[PDB]
Amino acid sequence: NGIRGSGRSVIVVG
Amino acid sequence: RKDFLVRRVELAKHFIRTNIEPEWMVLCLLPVLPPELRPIIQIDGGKLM
Amino acid sequence: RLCYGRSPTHGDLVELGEAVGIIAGQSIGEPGTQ
Amino acid sequence: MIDRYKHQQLRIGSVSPQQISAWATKILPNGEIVGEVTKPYTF
Amino acid sequence: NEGISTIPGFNQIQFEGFCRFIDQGLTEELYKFPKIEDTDQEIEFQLFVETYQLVEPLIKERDAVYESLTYSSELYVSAGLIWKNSRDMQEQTIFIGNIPLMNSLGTSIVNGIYRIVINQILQSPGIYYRSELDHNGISVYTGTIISDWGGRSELEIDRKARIWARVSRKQKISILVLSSAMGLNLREILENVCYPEIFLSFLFFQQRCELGRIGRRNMNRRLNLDIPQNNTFLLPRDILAAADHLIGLKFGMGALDDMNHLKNKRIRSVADLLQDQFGLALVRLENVVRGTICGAIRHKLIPTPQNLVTSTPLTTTYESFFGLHPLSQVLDRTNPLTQIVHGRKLSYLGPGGLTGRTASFRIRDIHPSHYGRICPIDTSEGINVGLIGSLAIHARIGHWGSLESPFYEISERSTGVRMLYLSPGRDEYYMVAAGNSLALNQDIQEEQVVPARYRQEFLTIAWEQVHLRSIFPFQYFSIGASLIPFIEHNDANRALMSSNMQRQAVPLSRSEKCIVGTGLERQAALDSGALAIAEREGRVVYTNTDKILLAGNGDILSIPLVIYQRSNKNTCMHQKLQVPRGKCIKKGQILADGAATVGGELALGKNVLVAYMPWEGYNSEDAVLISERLVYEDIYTSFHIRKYRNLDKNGIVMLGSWVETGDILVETCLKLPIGGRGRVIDVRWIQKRGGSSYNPETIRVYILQKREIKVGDKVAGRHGNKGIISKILPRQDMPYLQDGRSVDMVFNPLGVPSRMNVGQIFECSLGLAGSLLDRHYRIAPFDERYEQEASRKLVFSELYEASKQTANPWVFEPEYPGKSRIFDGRTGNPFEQPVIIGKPYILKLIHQGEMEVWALEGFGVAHILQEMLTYKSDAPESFRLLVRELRSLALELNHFLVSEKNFQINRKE
Amino acid sequence: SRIRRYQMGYIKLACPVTHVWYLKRLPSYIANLLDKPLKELEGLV
Amino acid sequence: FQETARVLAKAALRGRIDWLKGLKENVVLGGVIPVGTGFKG
Amino acid sequence: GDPVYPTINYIQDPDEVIDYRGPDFHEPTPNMLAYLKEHGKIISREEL
Ligand SMILES: [Zn+2]
Repeated sequence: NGIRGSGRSVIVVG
Repeated sequence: RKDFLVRRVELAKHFIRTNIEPEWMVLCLLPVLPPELRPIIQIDGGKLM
Repeated sequence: RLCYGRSPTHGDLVELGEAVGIIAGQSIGEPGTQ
Repeated sequence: MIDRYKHQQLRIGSVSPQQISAWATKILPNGEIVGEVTKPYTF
Repeated sequence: NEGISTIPGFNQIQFEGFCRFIDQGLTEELYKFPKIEDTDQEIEFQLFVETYQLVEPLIKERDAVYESLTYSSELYVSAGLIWKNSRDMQEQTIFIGNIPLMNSLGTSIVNGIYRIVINQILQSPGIYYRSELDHNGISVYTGTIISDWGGRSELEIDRKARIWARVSRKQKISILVLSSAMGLNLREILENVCYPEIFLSFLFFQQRCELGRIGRRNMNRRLNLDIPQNNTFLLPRDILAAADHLIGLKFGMGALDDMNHLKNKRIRSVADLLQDQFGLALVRLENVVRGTICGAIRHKLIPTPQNLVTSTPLTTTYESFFGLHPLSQVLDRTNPLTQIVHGRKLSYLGPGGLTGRTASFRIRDIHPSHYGRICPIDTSEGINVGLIGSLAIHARIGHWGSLESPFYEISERSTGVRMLYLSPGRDEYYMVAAGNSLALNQDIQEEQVVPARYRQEFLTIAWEQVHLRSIFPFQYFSIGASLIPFIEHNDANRALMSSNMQRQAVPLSRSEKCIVGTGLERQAALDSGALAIAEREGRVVYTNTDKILLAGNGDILSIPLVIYQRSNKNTCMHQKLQVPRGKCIKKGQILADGAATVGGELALGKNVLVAYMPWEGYNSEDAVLISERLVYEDIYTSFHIRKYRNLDKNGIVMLGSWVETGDILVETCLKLPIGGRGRVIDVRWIQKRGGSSYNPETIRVYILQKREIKVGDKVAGRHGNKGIISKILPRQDMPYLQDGRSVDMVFNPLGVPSRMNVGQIFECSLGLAGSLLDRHYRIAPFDERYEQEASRKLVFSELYEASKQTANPWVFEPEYPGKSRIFDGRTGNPFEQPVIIGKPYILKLIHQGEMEVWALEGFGVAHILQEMLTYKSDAPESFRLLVRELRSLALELNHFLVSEKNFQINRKE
Repeated sequence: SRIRRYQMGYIKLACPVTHVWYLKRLPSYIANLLDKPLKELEGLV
Repeated sequence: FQETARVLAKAALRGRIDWLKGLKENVVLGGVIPVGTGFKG
Repeated sequence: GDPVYPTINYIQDPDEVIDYRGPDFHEPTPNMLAYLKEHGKIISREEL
C-alpha cells in the first residue's frame, strides 16, 4: 500500500 | 537457464563493490511514516482522521 | 551548435543552454491535435 | 573556457537494521530510550 | 392510450414507472421474503403478504423541505400467520419502515434535497452469435449467452467442429461432456439436434441458468423454441439449439446480430432500481430479525413482533441509495427547462454498465434504430461523449424495457388509421416513409416514388409499398433540439451547442415571450412545474400576493404562491397572478404565473434590435458590443440568492442589512467572501438539524444580489451564436437606422459562415416584421415539406406586409431584401454596404501543470520556474516530503553536494 | 510544528519479515541469489 | 515515471549514484534547472 | 407569391394567455398522492 500510495477570469478583446 | 545464470552473475558482481549487504532485504525493523505526512487535520471530541 | 544549426525563433545559431529537446517534443506533439 | 564544474550526486540504497535507528531514536532528559510505539490506540 | 393524438407529458415516464413499482414490485419482493421459524416457547409469526397497507405522510411537502426531512410514506403490514408452538395465531400490524414518494413531476425529496432518478441503458439477456474475425482458417463464430445477472458463456467454432465453451479457464471446456452432464441421453442428444452427422463425428446454476423474463423471450425469438414464458431457467435444449444454430451458421445458414440495436438493449427505470433496493432492505430485515430472535431466545423472554422488527434497514437503505448511487442526482432548478430535460436523460455508464474509456468507439455513434427514440443531437460533451443521451418526445417503455415510437398505418384495412407503437425490432420489417403526397404525374398517384426506410437502409419506393408513416414534427428530436426555430437551416453541431446553452439561462426580473418560436414553449411551461394550475373549477373570490382562494361548489381551495425563494443553483423563484378576481376557471388552466414564464410560455430572454457588422475590432472574435440602454432600462437584470454594527445582540445579522465584502455575520464569525454583497432577506436559525440531532452548527442566511448586465457577461442565442460583451456605448454613439432608432447589440458577421448558421437571419427578419406588425409567430420545424423555399416566402411576405401597412420602406428593400442601410453614430455617415437588421431572441448565460513547466523550460526562464515551484510547494519542502515518503519504505536518499575546490563531500539534509 | 512533520518512529518486530517487491514480483532477486526456485522459498515464507 | 516500482527496487539494489544532469530531476528536487539562465559556464 | 400553407396558422396574439384545455394539450396530470389514494394504493391516516 505504501508503494502504490491567480484569478481565473474571462478574456475580452481590446 | 543461461539467462537466469547471467542475471545471477550480474547481481552477484554488484554486491562485492557496493557496500550494500544482501541480508538487508528482510525487515528486522519497520519504519513509521511521520504524522503530518499521514492525513491528520485535527482532533476534536475524540475524532480520528 | 553546429550540429543543430539555426534556430527558427531568432534566426541565428542556437544559443548555449537552449532546451532543444523540449522544443522538438512540443513542435512534434502540437500538430497532432489538428 | 573552464566550466563552473558543479557536482551533485543523489544516491539511493537499501537501509540497514542499524541505520534505521539513527532516524527515530532521540535523546531525553532522564535518559530513557524512546522512539517505539507500544500502544494500538493513538488518541 | 394517451400520446397517439397529442404530445405526451414530459414526466409520464417516471410517473408510470413509480406507479408500476408501487403496484407490483413491493408485492413481488414481499413474496420472495424468507420465513424464519424459531422461538418455540415464544409467540411469533412469519411474513404474510396479505395486509400490504401504505399510509399517507403526516408531514407536507413544504414542511419537509423547510425542515430538511424526507417526504415519505409509512408501511404497515399485519404479517401474522401462526406461532411457533403456542398453536395460537398472534397477528400484529408491524411497522417495517418508510418508502419514499414521488411527486407528479418525478422528483423525490430526500433530506430536504430534490433528487431525480436517471434511466439507464444496458444489453438484454440472450444469444448474439458474433462472428469474431480469425487470422487463420475460417472466421470463428462465437455465440455469447448473456444472463440476467451478467454472466457470459461462449461457444467457439474452428475449422473442424471443435465445439468448445469458454466458461472454463481452459480454451476447450468439453461442450460434449457439458451437455452429457446436463442429464440428457446421448442418443436423444444426437437425435434432437439437426445434422446429426457432424454431431456424432464430434468426439453454473447460480446466475447462468437463472435467465430473466426478457431473456427467455429474446432466446425464443432469436432461436426457434416454443418454451412457455413461465419457464425462466436455461434448459439443455437451449444449449442444443445454440450449438445447432452455430454449426449451421458455420455452413452459411445464419445471420449475425448487432449489439448496438435497440432491440438488443433494455432500458431500466426508477421502478427496477427501487425494487432492487427494496429487495436488499428485505434481506437486511430478515438478517436483523434472525439476529434478534437469536438474542431473544438467549435472554429467555417472549418477544413481540413490534419489538422484534426494526424500521432501520429500509430507511438506511433508501437513504444510502439516494445519497451514493450514480443514477440518483440532484434536480437542476436553474430555469424551467432544466427541470424538464433532466428526467429525460439516458446514461450508458453506471452500475453494470460500460465505463468511459472502456467503451468502444462503435457505441458512441448514431444507429439507424435510434430514430424517433433517442435524440441524435443531444450529447454530453467531454470524455463521456455519446454515453449520455436524451429520450425523444414521442417515446415510452414497452413493457419489456424497450423504448417504442408511434407510427401511422397507411394500408387499406378495416380501420385504415391506427397509431401503433412499434418496438425497435418490429419497426425494421415495415416500410416507413416520411414524405408528402403532393405529387401528380398523370398516374393513379400510387405509382409515385417517395424516400422510405427499410431494413436500416434508405431507398425510394412507390406509394403502394409503404406500410407505416411518421407524421409528427417533433418525433425525432428532444425538448432542447425542438426549441430551436428554423432548425432545417443549421448544422447539427450548432443545434447541440444551442441545446447546451439553453440550459444555462438565467430567469430575469421581467420576462417577455419570443416573437418567433417553435410552439413547444407552451407544453414546456405546463410540464415545468413553476406554474400554478387549477385543481378544481370555480370562481376566484379572493386574489392576494400570498395566496389565491378558489371557490368551487361550496368548497374553498387555498393555493400558496412562491415569493422570492432560492433554487439549488442560486436563482430566484417568484410567481405572479394572471387571473382577475371573479372569473371562472377550469381544471388545468393557469391561475398564477412563474419564473422565466409569461402567459404560459417559456421566456428565457428579451427581444433586442441587433445589427451584424464589424465595429472597430471590438467583435473581431466572438464578441458583442451592446448599447447602454440595456443597463438603465432593466432589460437584462437578474436576481441571485446565495446561502451561507450590523450584528444584533445574539450575533446574527438583522433583516435589511447591506453586507459588504469583509463584513462578518453570525472562523468564529462567518464573513462574506469576495464578490458577494447584497441585502439579507431572511435568516433562519437551524437550532435543530434534522440530522437526528439539534445542531446549531450555524444559522442559514440569504443575500440577494441584483446583477446588472456588465462587461464580460456571456449572451447567447437559440442557434448556437455565443458572444462575450466587450464594450458598452451610449445611445448617441450606437449606429441608428433610417427611422432614427439606435441598435441595441452589434454582432460580428464573419461568424455566420464559420459556424454555418442560417436560421438566425430568418429569425431576426421575422422578429422585426412581427414587432412592426404586433404579431407572434410559432412555426413547426421542417416547413419545406409543404413547398420548396417556404421559409423565404414566410419571412418576405411578413416583411413586405410590415413595410406596406406601416410606412417603413427601409424594412423591405427590393434591391436587397432583408438588408437595410444604417448610419454611423459618431460622424453620421452611411456605411457603403447594407447590414442585416432584426430583433432576435437573446439569452443571458449564467457562466460569466507539466505543460507550463515544459513551456517555461523551452523559453529558458529557470528562475521564474524555480519561484513558481517554490510558491506552489510552500532543502526544499518537496525534496523532504519525497525523502520521507521513500524512507518510510526502507529506501535511503542523500543529496551529497560535492565541492570542486577542496574535493570534499557534504551531505545536505 | 514542522519538527513533528519531520520526526519519525520505529517499531521492533519479534519475527523477521521480507520485503514485498523483493520476492513476489517476477524478478526475484532472492531466488536468483539462492539458486532455488520460487516454490520452496514461497513455502518457507 | 511509468513503473515507479522496479525502477526504484533495482536502483536501491545496485546503489546507483545519479548525477543531476537532467531537467525533470532538478524539477523534482527543487533547484535551478541547468537550462537557459541556469546554465552556467 | 403567397405561400401555400396559410400564415394565419403561425400567427399568435402577443397578449394571449395559453388555454391548456385545448385540442393540442394532454389531460391534466393529477397529484401522485391523490391519484394513488383514489385507486386504493395508499390509505389515509384516519382510515388506518
Ligand atoms: Zn425552413
